[PDB]
Amino acid sequence: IVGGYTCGANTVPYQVSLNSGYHFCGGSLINSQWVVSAAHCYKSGIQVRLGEDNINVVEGNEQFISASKSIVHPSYNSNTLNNDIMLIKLKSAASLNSRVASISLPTSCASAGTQCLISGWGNTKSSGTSYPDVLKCLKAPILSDSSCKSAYPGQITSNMFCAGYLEGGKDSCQGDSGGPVVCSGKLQGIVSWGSGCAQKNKPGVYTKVCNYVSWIKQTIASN
Ligand SMILES: N=C(N)NCCCC(=O)O
Ligand SMILES: [Ca+2]
Repeated sequence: IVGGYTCGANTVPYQVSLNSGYHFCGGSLINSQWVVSAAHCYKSGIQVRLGEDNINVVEGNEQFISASKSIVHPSYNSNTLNNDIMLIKLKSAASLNSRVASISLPTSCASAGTQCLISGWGNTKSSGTSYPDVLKCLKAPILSDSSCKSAYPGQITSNMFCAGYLEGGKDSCQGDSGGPVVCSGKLQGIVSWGSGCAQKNKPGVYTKVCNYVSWIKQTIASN
């Protein structure tokens, strides 16, 4: 997260870190045994780390649970990043509490102008490189589909939206991949792609989660 702020320990209780020896992606806890992330975060040997603030220090609220299975969206295209969404099932149910909690799926899509909370452990620099240990947060509005399409000609599908600031300075970044965009208590987005971070006229692009709720629910019901 570039140009954001320190969230505060466990203030984003649905935020997960996906770990394969090291943090490599974010994710969102959606019930006691399932996490939503980006398909571009797919790999084998994932351990889901819940209740994290400082990802390099055991602080006392963590739950580490290995993934039993991952399900990349059936129509995920890694070249275009269309349908950039994946479900991860935990080997055991997380113990839900005030600091480890699921985030509600939307029943309605969000409109341009609505304010959202974007979070992660990604790069905090737009030019250089610095990775934070504690969770970073950014409040950002959803941008109009027309401004999103104008920013990235030929690249924005109906399964994507832009959020952030066309003036630059404030954005998600490398390592925030797969993490949440939460608006009015609903998971509306997944950190998907961009062109660098926090650059003028190049806001972050996010998977449009409301398009996938039916798939998420039916997948959970049979797995
Ligand atoms: N680039 C932005 N704005 N956000 C992060 C997307 C994932 C990435 O670039 O590695
Ligand atoms: Ca920790």
